[PDB]
Amino acid sequence: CSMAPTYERPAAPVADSWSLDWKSFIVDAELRRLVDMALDNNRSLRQTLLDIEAARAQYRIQRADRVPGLNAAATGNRQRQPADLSAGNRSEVASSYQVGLALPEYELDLFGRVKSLTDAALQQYLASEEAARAARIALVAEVSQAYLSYDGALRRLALTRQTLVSREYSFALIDQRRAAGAATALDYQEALGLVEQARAEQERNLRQKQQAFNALVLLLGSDDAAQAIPRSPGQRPKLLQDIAPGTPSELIERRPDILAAEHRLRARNADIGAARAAFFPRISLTGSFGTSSAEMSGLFDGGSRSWSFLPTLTLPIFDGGRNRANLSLAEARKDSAVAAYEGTIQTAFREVADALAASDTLRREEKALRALANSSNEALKLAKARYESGVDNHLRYLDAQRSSFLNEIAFIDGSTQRQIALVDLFRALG
Amino acid sequence: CSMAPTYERPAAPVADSWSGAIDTLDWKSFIVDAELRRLVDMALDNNRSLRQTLLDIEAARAQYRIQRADRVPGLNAAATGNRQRQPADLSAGNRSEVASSYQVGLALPEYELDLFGRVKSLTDAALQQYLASEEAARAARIALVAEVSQAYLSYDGALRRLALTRQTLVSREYSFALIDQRRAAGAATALDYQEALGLVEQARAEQERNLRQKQQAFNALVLLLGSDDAAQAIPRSPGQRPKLLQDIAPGTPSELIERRPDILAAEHRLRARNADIGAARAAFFPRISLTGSFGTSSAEMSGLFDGGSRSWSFLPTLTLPIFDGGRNRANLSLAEARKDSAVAAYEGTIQTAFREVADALAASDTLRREEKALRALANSSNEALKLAKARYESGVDNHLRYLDAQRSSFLNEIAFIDGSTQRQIALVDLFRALG
Amino acid sequence: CSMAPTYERPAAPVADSWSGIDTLDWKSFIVDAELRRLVDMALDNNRSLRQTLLDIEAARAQYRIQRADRVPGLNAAATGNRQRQPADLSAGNRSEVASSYQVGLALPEYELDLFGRVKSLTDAALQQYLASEEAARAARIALVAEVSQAYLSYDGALRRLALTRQTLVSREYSFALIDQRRAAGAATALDYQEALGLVEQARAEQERNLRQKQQAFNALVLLLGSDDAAQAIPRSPGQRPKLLQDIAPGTPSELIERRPDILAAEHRLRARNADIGAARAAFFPRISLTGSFGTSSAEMSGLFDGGSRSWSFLPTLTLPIFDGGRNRANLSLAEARKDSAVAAYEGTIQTAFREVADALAASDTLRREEKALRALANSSNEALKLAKARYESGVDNHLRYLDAQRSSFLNEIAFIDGSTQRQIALVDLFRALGGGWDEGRSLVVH
Repeated sequence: CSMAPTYERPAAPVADSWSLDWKSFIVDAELRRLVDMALDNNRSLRQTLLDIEAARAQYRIQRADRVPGLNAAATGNRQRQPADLSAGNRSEVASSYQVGLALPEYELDLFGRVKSLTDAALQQYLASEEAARAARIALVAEVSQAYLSYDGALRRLALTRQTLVSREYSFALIDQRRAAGAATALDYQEALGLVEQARAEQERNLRQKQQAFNALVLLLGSDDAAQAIPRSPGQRPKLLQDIAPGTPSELIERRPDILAAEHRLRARNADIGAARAAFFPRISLTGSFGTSSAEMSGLFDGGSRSWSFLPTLTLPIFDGGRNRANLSLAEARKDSAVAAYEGTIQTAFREVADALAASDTLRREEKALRALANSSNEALKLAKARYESGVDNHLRYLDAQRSSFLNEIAFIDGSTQRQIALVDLFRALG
Repeated sequence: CSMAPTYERPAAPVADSWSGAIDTLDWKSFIVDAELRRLVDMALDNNRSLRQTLLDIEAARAQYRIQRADRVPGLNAAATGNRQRQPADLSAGNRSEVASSYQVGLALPEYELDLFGRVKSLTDAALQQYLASEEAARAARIALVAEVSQAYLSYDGALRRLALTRQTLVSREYSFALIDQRRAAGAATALDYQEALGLVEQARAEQERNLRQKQQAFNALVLLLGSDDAAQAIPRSPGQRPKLLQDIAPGTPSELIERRPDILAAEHRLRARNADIGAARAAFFPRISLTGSFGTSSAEMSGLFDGGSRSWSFLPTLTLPIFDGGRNRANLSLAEARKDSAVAAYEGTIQTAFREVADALAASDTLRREEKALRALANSSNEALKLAKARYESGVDNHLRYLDAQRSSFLNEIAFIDGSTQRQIALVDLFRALG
Repeated sequence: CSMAPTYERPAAPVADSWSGIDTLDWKSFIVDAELRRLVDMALDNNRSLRQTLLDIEAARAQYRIQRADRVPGLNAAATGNRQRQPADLSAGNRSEVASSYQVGLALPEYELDLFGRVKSLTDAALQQYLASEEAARAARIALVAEVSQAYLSYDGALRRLALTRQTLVSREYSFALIDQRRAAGAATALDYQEALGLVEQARAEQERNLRQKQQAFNALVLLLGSDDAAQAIPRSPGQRPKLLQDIAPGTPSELIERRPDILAAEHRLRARNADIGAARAAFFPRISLTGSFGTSSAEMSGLFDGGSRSWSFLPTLTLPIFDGGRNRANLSLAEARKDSAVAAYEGTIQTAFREVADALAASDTLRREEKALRALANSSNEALKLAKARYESGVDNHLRYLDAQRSSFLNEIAFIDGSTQRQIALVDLFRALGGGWDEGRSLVVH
């Protein structure tokens, strides 16, 4: 028999609608190379891989209880008792030695208490493997995001460097106009403030670059992970621009997070089955089988055979209210596993909805960012010539140089924000 | 005879009052917005994080009942058989004897008589942990009331910014069409068209930003509500700005000590450790263990229920340790160290509550003044843009004044929404911090 | 005789250098006398530190508990047993009600660890408390750093406030000139609105700076964790730089030996190497012995009497031929757990490398960024004076003056932010490095 209830999956509390391989997804040959390195060597994932080895050993520990064992023991008992207590009526020293095999307390499994406990340890083992899958998904997504940011930094640094040489050469022209006398002093300072902006932004971009590089070196986790990353990155898109979201129902059966959570609920359901079997009578066997003697010299002799066999049944009648508390505790734990499962679904529903809302917005933004960057860069060139001729003051040209630079960086930003939100979608689906 | 120390509440390590510029009110009294109350009620009834915290109250009660069950004697029905081959030298018969012994009846598992208050201490400890969980749930409740209000205002802000960004986009494209017709004729220069073009392209990108924000804020607000019926519950119209009471009197910190759940839970977790000392104390003293059986027994099975076959056993056992390996002392050291850690915790949560209320107080009077400044700033920019258009229509001034005046009128109007939003979120933070 | 394998330090999983502290302690590192006083104050009365210190005294106790199991105990005891039995079961062949009593010293359940399982469990608990020490060293260094940062943020906010107020008063004077000119008809209504805008920007900025100051203050009060901490925080900026600007990082091989995080993990690893020795010891047989000494009698009166002296002595040996695969599974679990601790030890060093790396990169780039930001600041301030003269002549429209005022104020804030952020990066570097040699022995006070 087994008192564990029948497991029914709780109805997905999310709405029915929203408003596949990692190598297949990650097209870039080097990024995929990097993810393979990280997947092989990342130490946080390695801990989660050894978590499942522990969880397997716990099931193996519980499985051991279902089978009866066999132990070779030797037990001497020597004691001086009073005259008063013994049948002899004169105070005596009694000795008794035993050797041979013995059966440690073995539970007959009529109500499936141990069966149920062994089942729970399986479900947490399986929930550990689903957690290791979730971490694997999370690692690949984190390695990619860190490569996209590293790339995005290098695009900013390259832009800033071409912006710096432009403003440095453009400043040299304004300096010698004042040395002549033709240049305003305000114009000279406004051109200087431009050059320093570029130097300060280059420092910011060098920081972002190397902090992204270090984060990558960590996530790879090799001693040679600094060598493995290319200093000059391939500028082609690294991932599939479009992914179909699918039904939320498919997500529930697909995503490791969900599978880890349902398996926890199954373990908790098995736990109920153990609480129920405690109310029912426990039966157990103890056994000893070997050779008993009165002296050390009489144990390796003929006809010294001896055995003990002890079956015992026991049924709790009165507790302090313990078994019903154990039942109430296992049920509360189960109800939490259900709420956990429901909440884990609802979360995953929100994480993909966010990734879709982002991806829809970011495709539509990046077109506005490019066209503004082109509108700014042409307005820069018109305003350049308007100052350079001498029609308008330096301010318009100055303001256009700021706007050009801001808009061109803000594009590099929103392009990288589009590709990262794409991998966030691949993670959130699973 | 409970050996737990007499519990005195640790003195509060915070200021006797709050620095710079009624708190008996209900959260429904605090939240004037009837829509927001409906959303928060739905969150209260359906959220899963709160559900999980309420359910480990249920766990904590059961754990108390398992310790409370240890206090009272129990009774098992039992049936035990024993068979054994005893050899001649140990046996009374002087020949190899096989003896069986089947017995059946009621039995008493090892019962500890609580003279020294050991088990009562453990039971008081488990009770206190249950009362802590009760307060931990009252906290989780308040946390979620705040999180819903913060999420709903953040969402209300995101659509209110979207609403200005689209109206600005329309007037943006309309003013570009006028410069497009002027440039098509050949009067207006290539730059005045290009500057108006880029600026329309910029306002396109900002609308997308605000769209994503409201969608992400919608999603986060849906999860909080945690219901299948959630998307229907949320308004797409922005409610009237006074969604909560603007004026609250925080009172002293000493009033906060008795009100705020986090603290009261931490106090109960302290009381739990005072008890645990009483258990470690009592373990030094003797332990009186009682077992007993009662019913029938025999050598053969058929004569179990037989006349004059009554067989019982009554075993009291007393044990007191002279020496171990300093374990009982090591166990009292542990319990005293954990008591102290609970005092530090209790005090550490009060200090933390202090910071939180103090931040909320500072934020709320700075954002009041900042809001007035930002509203006045945006209005000067808005009228400065009116005057920059007059200068452009007259032709007396360049496009660049008219460009700066609409960038800065747009940024200042965005910043005012952010500033108005941030203030009322701080009133929620002040409600959250006071408990 | 402990059968656990010989402990060997895992080779460092990162390169031998950083692409381009022993002597330095926190009191040497922090130059400002006022900040030193703040750090001292938090170290005494910080409650999160206090908790991690009491976690050591708890871990010591649990080491003392496992030690206890290693030596034999002895205890006094009084055992009564009254029992009825029928004739068919009694050896006397009659309705017998026999009683017995015992009083005296009992030795319970002592285990001779010939194969050494209990010593290994004692080693595990020893290392756990040695990790608990290192853990609190980290938490203390982290406290130093956190108070330092919170003060540096506090300092910075007072500077932004000072500027904002200076800026603000200039804007109030400038506007009063234009309010008069627009009253006279000498300035345009658009110039008057722009000037009013400038005033409000700085007014709103004042309020932002005040919150920033007060929240950083409230954080400091918390970290100090004292009733009288608020009085101990300086109300005015520290005149000069408050830390040493140039810290030499040393190798990563040195960081392994110094940094608390790494050593905490190392002790935990060594604790799991012991738990393997305990699982290996489970395969060999368990020798348990029990004994008694005292007086026993049939009736309660006869207890303490001549010829009542009774003793008990029973040693058991227990070897399992079959388990259920449990002793194998325990060993597999002990190997798994040890392997996770080794990976944790590696991951800690790797994570320390990233934090150090990020911190030097931050320090060096912010050095140069600050110089550039200083150069940009006073460029925009000189151009402010020129644009002011150019506007006041009537030569230019207001926009050039207005834009210079905006740019100067925004660049001067940006310098304060950048400068304070460099100092916060110097603190982040100190933490990531993890202090000099054996920075703290506040931990071992018992």
